Amino acid sequence: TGAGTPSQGKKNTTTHTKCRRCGEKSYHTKKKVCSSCGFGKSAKRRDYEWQSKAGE
Amino acid sequence: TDLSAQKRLAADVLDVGKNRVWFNPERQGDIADAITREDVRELVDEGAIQAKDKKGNSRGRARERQKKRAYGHQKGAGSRKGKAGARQNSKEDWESRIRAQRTKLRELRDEGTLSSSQYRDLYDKAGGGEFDSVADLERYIDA
Amino acid sequence: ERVVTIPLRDARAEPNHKRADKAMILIREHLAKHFSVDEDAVRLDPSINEAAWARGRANTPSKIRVRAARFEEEGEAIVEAE
Amino acid sequence: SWDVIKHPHVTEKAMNDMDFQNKLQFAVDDRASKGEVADAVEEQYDVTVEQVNTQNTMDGEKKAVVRLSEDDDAQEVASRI
Amino acid sequence: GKKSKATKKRLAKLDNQNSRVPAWVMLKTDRRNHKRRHWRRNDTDE
RNA sequence: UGUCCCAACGUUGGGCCCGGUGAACUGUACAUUCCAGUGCGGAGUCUGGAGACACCCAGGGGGAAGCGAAGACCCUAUGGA
RNA sequence: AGGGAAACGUGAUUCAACCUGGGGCCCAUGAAAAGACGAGCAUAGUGUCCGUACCGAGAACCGACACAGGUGUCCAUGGCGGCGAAAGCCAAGGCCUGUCGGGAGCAACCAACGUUAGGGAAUUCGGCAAGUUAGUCCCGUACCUUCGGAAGAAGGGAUGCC
RNA sequence: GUCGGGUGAGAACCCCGACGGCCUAAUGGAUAAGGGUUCCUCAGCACUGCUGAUCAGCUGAGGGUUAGCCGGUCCUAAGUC
RNA sequence: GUGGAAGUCUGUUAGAGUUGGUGUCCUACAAUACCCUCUCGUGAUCUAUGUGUAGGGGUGAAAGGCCCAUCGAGUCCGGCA
RNA sequence: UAUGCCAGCUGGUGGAUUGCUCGGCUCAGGCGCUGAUGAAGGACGUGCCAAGCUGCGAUAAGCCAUGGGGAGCC
Ligand SMILES: [Cl-]
Ligand SMILES: [Cl-]
Ligand SMILES: [Mg+2]
Ligand SMILES: [Mg+2]
Ligand SMILES: [Mg+2]
Ligand SMILES: [Mg+2]
Ligand SMILES: [Mg+2]
Ligand SMILES: [Mg+2]
Ligand SMILES: [Mg+2]
Ligand SMILES: [Mg+2]
Ligand SMILES: [Mg+2]
Ligand SMILES: [Mg+2]
Ligand SMILES: [Mg+2]
Ligand SMILES: [Mg+2]
Ligand SMILES: [Mg+2]
Ligand SMILES: [Mg+2]
Ligand code: NA
Ligand code: NA
Ligand code: NA
Ligand code: NA
Ligand code: NA
Ligand code: NA
Ligand code: NA
Ligand code: NA
Ligand code: NA
Ligand code: NA
Ligand code: NA
Ligand SMILES: [Sr+2]
Ligand SMILES: [Sr+2]
Ligand SMILES: [Sr+2]
Ligand SMILES: [Sr+2]
Ligand SMILES: [Sr+2]
Ligand SMILES: [Sr+2]
Ligand SMILES: [Sr+2]
Ligand SMILES: [Sr+2]
Ligand SMILES: [Sr+2]
Ligand SMILES: [Sr+2]
Ligand SMILES: [Sr+2]
Ligand SMILES: [Sr+2]
Ligand SMILES: [Sr+2]
Ligand SMILES: [Sr+2]
Ligand SMILES: [Sr+2]
Ligand SMILES: [Sr+2]
Ligand SMILES: [Sr+2]
Ligand SMILES: [Sr+2]
Ligand SMILES: [Sr+2]
Ligand SMILES: [Sr+2]
Ligand SMILES: [Sr+2]
Ligand SMILES: [Sr+2]
Ligand SMILES: [Sr+2]
Ligand SMILES: [Sr+2]
Ligand SMILES: [Sr+2]
Ligand SMILES: [Sr+2]
Ligand SMILES: [Sr+2]
Ligand SMILES: [Sr+2]
Repeated sequence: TGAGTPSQGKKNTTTHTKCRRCGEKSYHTKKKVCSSCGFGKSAKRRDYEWQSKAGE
Repeated sequence: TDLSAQKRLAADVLDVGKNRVWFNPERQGDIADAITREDVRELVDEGAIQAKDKKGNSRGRARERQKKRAYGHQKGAGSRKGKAGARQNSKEDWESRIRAQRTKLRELRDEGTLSSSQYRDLYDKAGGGEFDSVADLERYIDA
Repeated sequence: ERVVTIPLRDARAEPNHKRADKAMILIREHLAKHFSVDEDAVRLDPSINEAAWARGRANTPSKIRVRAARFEEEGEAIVEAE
Repeated sequence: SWDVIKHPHVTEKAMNDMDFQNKLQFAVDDRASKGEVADAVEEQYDVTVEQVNTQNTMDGEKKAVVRLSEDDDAQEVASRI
Repeated sequence: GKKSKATKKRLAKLDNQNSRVPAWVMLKTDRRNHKRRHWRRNDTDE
């Protein structure tokens, strides 16, 4: 069984969903954590300096 | 004219598979005007829409064959496919035999012909597979 | 109008699982020729259709007697079994 | 403050319910309960509500099918709006 | 699947948005919905 | 026992012709070549001869050191893992 | 009551479901909790909130596609067949959308495949490929063996219909 | 698939009948996930559809999912916060 | 004779797998597909869903296998021009 | 003279060029905190017809007062 096309047919699990806090489809319904804004993980909003060029 | 929708409604009103409903060739125009289930029932009573009959497989050839086999024919070596134990379950056959032999022995006892002790000796022999059948048992009882 | 005998052996040139189809073509071509009319103007009564497909799509009869009439302002023919 | 009854739901299916089952159909606030729908209707048209069936629609609204008592006539009630 | 009431509201909105730009807007602006979606060719969120 | 001697005939789908639909690979230029030679020693294009009226259809692929991949082998880098 | 144009059956066999027992196995021991029963009856009232369409696949899902792939459950008792939930044929039901057609005894060549005299592995690294054998019953069965096996060894005979 | 016929400006492939076929653990019936209106009706053929199209999962416009007793909702499992 | 054990045998039952053809395909139906043959099919079995283990870390009946077409150290962005 | 070569002509295709600028880029001066009295952000609504943007919030492209403004506006 190839890792490619044939293995793609087994994918019918819902993980990432519309996030209550930020509105992005990043709320992982299994972990109950938003990979985009951090909801469910932290009160503070998920943010990182590497999201932009260092001097900008 | 396109009557596929009507075909679906007719199948439901006639309670039959769609492939069995017949629409009169000369009335496509009227049927095409049929919108409601009521319009369909109407055309059904007129006979413009009817249900073709479903077939059932004939069993005549099977019956003759069944008779031959019930009489013991058509079961020679060349007509068998399964193993012997598959054609007749052996444990099942032993259950048939042993039960027949025990019923026999039980009737002879209550009837008086056999004393509990004679009955016992025969019952344990039967259980040990001493008799091929009831007749075999009777023939034995007669010394 | 007259009765004609159509030979269908040329249907053997077509693959065997489709002889019936070819037969219906040879019939239209034979009539159109012999009644001097366009193939588009030849009408085959379903009776002829059932005759050629009697034994299924792969078994056409070697010949077939057909009764055809010729007429009208544009010139056309109508055929059927016999 | 949100109201209960939004507006009459007028469609062929609604008309039939009104002509054959003495039922009225309404678009109502999706937060309204079957009971709150019953009250609102009795207090807006002065009639007797017998049963209420609801459905959250694919249009984002809640639809209510309100059956009136035999003492009332849906056809006439709806005819005054 | 099984849709919650909120999921339903969102699907409903997406359906509504998926409509043509009214004819009169054409005239008024003297001459296209860029958010037109197809159930099959596209994929909504969630 | 068609693997072979040794190949034959046949069947179905293609292939071929017609309607419709309709891509891609590839393209420095020129280009009808062949035999020799020459040249960075493995040339359709240089030299000498030979041959060569233009275009088109089908074919099996001899050549374009054919197309497809900045050689995997080998070495080199005061390269990496 | 309903349903049926009508009749609007009766017995039987084999018996999925479902019910209830007996036996055997473990250096393996085969959930928990809410709840229910225990604990009667009449009448009346209340029972809100959310889901509910459709596809479920050789076009509705995932695979960039209306993709020959992938993707769970139940229908496991429709008829003949036979050991059979096997083959083959046929119902109920579904379909002609595993979606471009027209024409040429329709050439070469290719993919799948049928039949080949005599020789019979000479072919090839190699019997690769293809073929040979075949179901069931009876007879019969070697070396060897950890005594289980080897074994369907091998070899021989039978097989329809009435 | 074929012969007739229906509709239409237009019909090999949209519909009717007949004849001929295909599918039987599936090409039939009910569904889980997932999709999200793809469901039904009317009107359409510029787009989408391996050709055509009057057809459609396509385009325009409307319509459709009704529960004390079917799920959820309640309980706790591995385990999570 | 009974009994009915077995990481027991046959078996395209379901289901799981893949020895050979070095067949077909190789701008594919398909970025691992198709056909025939072949192996397993009461158990160290197969399978759905839920759930846990995370990057010098997992997971591994061990092939440097697998951890979303990527693994002798995933992916994303940043360091970074 | 067919297939065809080179250059041009008329017409396409294409969107270079020229001209234009409701957008950028950079500099300078001013100014500078918000939130449990629920912010910032998001979701969903809200229009006669309304898909997108903007505004607004069930009083939903808006309500009230004062000053400005003015014969138009939506
Ligand atoms: Cl017992
Ligand atoms: Cl449900
Ligand atoms: Mg229509
Ligand atoms: Mg036994
Ligand atoms: Mg055939
Ligand atoms: Mg409800
Ligand atoms: Mg709509
Ligand atoms: Mg080469
Ligand atoms: Mg290199
Ligand atoms: Mg090396
Ligand atoms: Mg190193
Ligand atoms: Mg297809
Ligand atoms: Mg021979
Ligand atoms: Mg040799
Ligand atoms: Mg072999
Ligand atoms: Mg699992
Ligand atoms: Na409304
Ligand atoms: Na989709
Ligand atoms: Na041969
Ligand atoms: Na060549
Ligand atoms: Na049977
Ligand atoms: Na077609
Ligand atoms: Na024993
Ligand atoms: Na293999
Ligand atoms: Na790493
Ligand atoms: Na400031
Ligand atoms: Na708008
Ligand atoms: Sr494996
Ligand atoms: Sr596969
Ligand atoms: Sr899955
Ligand atoms: Sr947390
Ligand atoms: Sr931060
Ligand atoms: Sr709607
Ligand atoms: Sr898709
Ligand atoms: Sr060629
Ligand atoms: Sr029984
Ligand atoms: Sr349903
Ligand atoms: Sr499939
Ligand atoms: Sr049938
Ligand atoms: Sr088509
Ligand atoms: Sr012969
Ligand atoms: Sr040999
Ligand atoms: Sr040899
Ligand atoms: Sr033998
Ligand atoms: Sr099915
Ligand atoms: Sr047209
Ligand atoms: Sr439809
Ligand atoms: Sr076994
Ligand atoms: Sr087996
Ligand atoms: Sr190989
Ligand atoms: Sr082969
Ligand atoms: Sr390959
Ligand atoms: Sr068994
Ligand atoms: Sr991978
Ligand atoms: Sr960088």
